[PDB]
Amino acid sequence: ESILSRFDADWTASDEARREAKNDLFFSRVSQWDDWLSQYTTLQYRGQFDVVRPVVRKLVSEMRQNPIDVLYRPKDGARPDAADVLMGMYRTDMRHNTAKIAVNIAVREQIEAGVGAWRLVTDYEDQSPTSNNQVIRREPIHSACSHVIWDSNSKLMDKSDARHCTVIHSMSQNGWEDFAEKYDLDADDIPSFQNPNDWVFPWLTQDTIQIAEFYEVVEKKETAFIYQDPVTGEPVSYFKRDIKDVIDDLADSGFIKIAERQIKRRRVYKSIITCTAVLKDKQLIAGEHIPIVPVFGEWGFVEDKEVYEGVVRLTKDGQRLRNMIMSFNADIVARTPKKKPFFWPEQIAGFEHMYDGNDDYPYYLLNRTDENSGDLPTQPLAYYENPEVPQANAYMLEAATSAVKEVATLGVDTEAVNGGQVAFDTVNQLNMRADLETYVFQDNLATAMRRDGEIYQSIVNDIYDVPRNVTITLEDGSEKDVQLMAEVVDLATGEKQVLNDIRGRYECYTDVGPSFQSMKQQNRAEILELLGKTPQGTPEYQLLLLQYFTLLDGKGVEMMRDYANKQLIQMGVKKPETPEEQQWL
Amino acid sequence: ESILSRFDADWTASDEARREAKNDLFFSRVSQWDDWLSQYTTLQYRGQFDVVRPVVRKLVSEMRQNPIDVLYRPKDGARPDAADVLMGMYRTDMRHNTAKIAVNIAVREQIEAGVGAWRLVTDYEDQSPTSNNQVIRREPIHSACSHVIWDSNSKLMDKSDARHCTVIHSMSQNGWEDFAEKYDLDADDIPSFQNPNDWVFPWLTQDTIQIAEFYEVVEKKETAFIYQDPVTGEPVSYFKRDIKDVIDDLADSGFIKIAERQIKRRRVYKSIITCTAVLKDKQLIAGEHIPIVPVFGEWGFVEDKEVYEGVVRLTKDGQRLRNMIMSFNADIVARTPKKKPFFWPEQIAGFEHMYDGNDDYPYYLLNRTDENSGDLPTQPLAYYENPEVPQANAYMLEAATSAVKEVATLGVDTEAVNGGQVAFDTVNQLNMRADLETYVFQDNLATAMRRDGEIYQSIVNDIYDVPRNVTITLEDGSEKDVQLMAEVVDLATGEKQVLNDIRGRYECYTDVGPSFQSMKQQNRAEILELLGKTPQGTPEYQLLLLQYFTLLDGKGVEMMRDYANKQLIQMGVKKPETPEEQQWL
Repeated sequence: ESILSRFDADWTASDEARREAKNDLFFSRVSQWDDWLSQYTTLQYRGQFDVVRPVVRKLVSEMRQNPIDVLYRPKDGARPDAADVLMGMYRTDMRHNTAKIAVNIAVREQIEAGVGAWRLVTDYEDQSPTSNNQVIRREPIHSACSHVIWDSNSKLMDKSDARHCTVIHSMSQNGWEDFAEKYDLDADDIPSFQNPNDWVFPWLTQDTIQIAEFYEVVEKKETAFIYQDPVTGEPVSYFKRDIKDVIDDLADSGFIKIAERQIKRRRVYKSIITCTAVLKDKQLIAGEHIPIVPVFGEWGFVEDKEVYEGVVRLTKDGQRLRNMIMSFNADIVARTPKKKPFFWPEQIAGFEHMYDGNDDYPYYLLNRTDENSGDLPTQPLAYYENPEVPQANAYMLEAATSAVKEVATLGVDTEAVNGGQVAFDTVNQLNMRADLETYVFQDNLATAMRRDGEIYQSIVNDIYDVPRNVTITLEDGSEKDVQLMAEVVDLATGEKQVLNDIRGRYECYTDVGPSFQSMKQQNRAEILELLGKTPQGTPEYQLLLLQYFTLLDGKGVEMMRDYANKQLIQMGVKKPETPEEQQWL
Repeated sequence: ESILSRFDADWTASDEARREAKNDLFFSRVSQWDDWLSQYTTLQYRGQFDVVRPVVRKLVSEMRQNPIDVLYRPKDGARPDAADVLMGMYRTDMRHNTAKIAVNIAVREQIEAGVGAWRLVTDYEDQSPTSNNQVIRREPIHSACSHVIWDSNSKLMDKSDARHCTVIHSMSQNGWEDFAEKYDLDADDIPSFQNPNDWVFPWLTQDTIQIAEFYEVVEKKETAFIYQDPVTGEPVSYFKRDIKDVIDDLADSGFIKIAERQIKRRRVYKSIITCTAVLKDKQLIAGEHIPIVPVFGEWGFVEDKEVYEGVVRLTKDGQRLRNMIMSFNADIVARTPKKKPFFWPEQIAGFEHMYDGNDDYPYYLLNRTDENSGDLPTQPLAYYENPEVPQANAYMLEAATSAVKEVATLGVDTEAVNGGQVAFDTVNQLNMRADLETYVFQDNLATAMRRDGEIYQSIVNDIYDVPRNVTITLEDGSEKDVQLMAEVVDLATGEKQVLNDIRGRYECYTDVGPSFQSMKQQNRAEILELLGKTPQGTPEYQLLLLQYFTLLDGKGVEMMRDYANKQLIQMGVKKPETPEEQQWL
């Protein structure tokens, strides 16, 4: 069934769906509103309970340190001379960026429930083409992952992995009426599902017009240097091994290629997991590049239904001990006192004057000639009831509240001293490394100064073979001024998309780890905490006046370059960026 | 049972593991969700009661204190100038933080679950089979949990024994195919292992077809070069060692070989464990090569079934009576019979509209008489509504709260030094010491800078044989372009793979160590407490400029990268290279 496949492949947990996420879904429920499900006659005035919130309100507020500022530390093994563009990465493309808060939108729902990922609009945009200018983006939305069921891998993904599998949302709107610029043929497809509801409740939208987007699903690509069985053409290979150690060169006894193998494999059938209809051909961006990534979740499991591990569910029924004040004064208070002083109001039923409190004072109802017993009293004194034995209820609430002040203890310090980093920071630190992509493996976009010259001038290079003599002008500069004398040699460096095998392009990436950043991030921050760091003395009178800035270099900070231009050469300077001048007089 | 052989080792107890399996899943389940164990008479609303959590917050604590970075200082066996050649390995080493974070749940395995599983790449280099020269680091995996039990030895983790005993992957679905890299066709192996048949029959999930990966039985290997002169002349040597002094000179007796042994592996054609099928052959080179090394916990051994690190405290009675203080507390609230004063409050016969939620007030008809009797007054209200009050339980849970204060005492610490050190430290760091792994080399064939001049066996030593005069370099020159003009230079020693018998010709082994190594501590103390170690002086005007600099490469230090080694004038010796820079200084 290769053609109709990928239906029911989600079959893992759905047989018990009568129960399903009922136990696991309450994080979006218990967050507010109401408690009872099982029992009967939980009624009257309810919905005040809540009050569990603040425990996690400390866990949301760490966002201040979430940035962890670090920018593209180069290496010395790549070419730093190509760094001219690097200094503008955060600048010349995306500069004012709101999405830094969009990380946090995921940060809360994280501890609230699983954290997903959502749709993208291509960052390759607009008009008036320009220089290199690449950085990618993703903006997390709120939830709509609720009944989404995934079985694929769901641990951690650094590299290629599964491409893209399943995206489903129930009763969103978004890009529906925005179809204008994509395809626009019919779009009446709209699969049928059982929409989440329990019993009668029809409050939601019963319109469907659903949308789902898939690419390539749970299969990968492998090549790995194929050489095989050299007789009679070898139909249907369907084989490979690795085992690198054996051979030297088999050319006389075997295969020769002198190239890489060929392309346009009809790509393995997929069908978008549907039994009805489809078209779905050649939706493709550049190469196989697809810069959209799903986000993980923190769930342990043994049985095929992954059970949460959570905080607020600890004390749920444990602190129903609070509702026992609600089970008395709000419920069984119906025992209401109805206090009657009973001694000599004859029979209790008089005219309405009694409880209306009119200005006529005398309350006398009483006259006595009573039943015949004689020489004996009767004592009504006790009357009705009381509040309930106020002892045994004391420690219950105290234990609940104690377990609550436990969750306020996390990485507790006096202050500072290698501060409060915790598990949730280590796991939540970078979606920048889920956004790690800047052509990091898939290389496409490049500077190409003016369209990289489009490599049409090569032949001209050979005009200079003229036999006569080799020499050039007199002393180097005279009128110099504008840049001139471009001759050099055959092609200097490479401009392409990833250039496949040869890697000189991998350098600048994140230092994540301790807060230490290699060059002088804290340089003058020494003074805020304690004192007594930076040495000083005469031999440092060279660069301590200059290079002691923590501010990097601005255009008014260019004074860094005034004293090192010329005179101090005998000490070696740094020989800074500026190519042209190297002279003063 | 035909030639089943070693299988009796790994079958062990598939069924009768009831006792040691049941608790084995117990300590994991009793944390988060429910405990239903032994006693009879279950009741209604249950499963929300945990109170095993706080101590685990005691257990996570400070665990991350152990980066212990180390750089550049192994045991020096050769010239340090390799900084420009091989050390690019170490210079791309820094790329990897990556899946370290994944240990968050992997170290959570220490207190409950079994052997922490760590499996690195299946074969050589995986993707990008080109110049790479990179390092060893880790990407943990989830599953060894419920059914894993190892019964053979149960002593030492470094395993001076057969190395890895057993590999078990079970109760997973997505984990069918890690094997798609090579042949990939379905429905071959289908091994059948024990199943979680628990007690009740239905088992809504039928999943079967467990898989396990494994190789050798009674593996016998070493190099085996020996001396013998029994002059009994038989094959199948059956003597493995030199019992007396031999190697020195046997010449007069005989035994002139100048060769090692030529080994095609003998072993046995039944490899590892066979129920029905068989797997693979034609692989090995040169022994060792098990780069996947799962991470282990701490176990001392007493007798037979061993209890490793105890989890938490007293839990069994204290917390199950926290659940048995729930025996009757709110359960007697339903046993409150709207306790009514008696002697004609009794309303049974009447108009019930008093109970409608609005009051509508008193019951006015009371009158009495009997035959000739005599009677006495009664006390209507007096009874026992007073319960059994947790007077004792208050200081039972508060004194037990002082016990939880006692488990809050670990590794007494204030600030700065004097941390929380315990044995768990040294066991996990013990797991990280054996993790050197591939830092140096992994022995198959060439990973090499330059080997004897491009595989050519002839001319690299042939340059100095030119007739007439062979003289040192002379005669002026202006611009030398690339240096290393060759006259008397030659090659010697050896360039090959595996190094044969000799080890220890190279610099690198594990350089990590105690709490104090880091980047540079030795010259940096200071910010810990109370400033500097060094005075100032007139002859001292050199003054530590070779020392006080702190960390690796930094932007402020650029004077050191070159000119601080360039200036020594009258002496002129700093870690000398001097191919180029200075002439007449």
